[PDB]
Amino acid sequence: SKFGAISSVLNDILSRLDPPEAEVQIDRLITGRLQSLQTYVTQQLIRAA
Amino acid sequence: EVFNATRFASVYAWNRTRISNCVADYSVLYNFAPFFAFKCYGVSPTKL
Ligand SMILES: *[C@@H]1O[C@H](CO)[C@@H](O)[C@H](O)[C@H]1NC(C)=O
Ligand SMILES: *[C@@H]1O[C@H](CO)[C@@H](O)[C@H](O)[C@H]1NC(C)=O
Repeated sequence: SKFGAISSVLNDILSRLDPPEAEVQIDRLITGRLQSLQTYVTQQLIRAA
Repeated sequence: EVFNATRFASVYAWNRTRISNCVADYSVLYNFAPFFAFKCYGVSPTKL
């Protein structure tokens, strides 16, 4: 998922933009991935109960 | 041959030279023009 950034492939957006330019896009990716992981773990806890 | 010509058409008819099958070194672009605005959006001049 692109998550509102340049593209979903970190290896490409890192070699395409300068670190400051990618920074913003990298943070967009960071928050998307982290929120998805949090959702997964919460649902797993409910299922385990 | 595009940045050192004589009649850069008018904005009502914007000319277009498709460039392919070559190696692009924009240092000639840098040295052929006293740049005033190089505001790029999809590409970085540092990595081009
Ligand atoms: C542009 O073309 C003119 C005419 O051939 C030439 O005198 C001039 O040196 C050229 N400029 C560059 C940057 O090549
Ligand atoms: C576009 O630019 C090239 C190079 O200067 C020229 O040969 C050609 O005639 C131009 N085309 C038009 C329609 O302006």
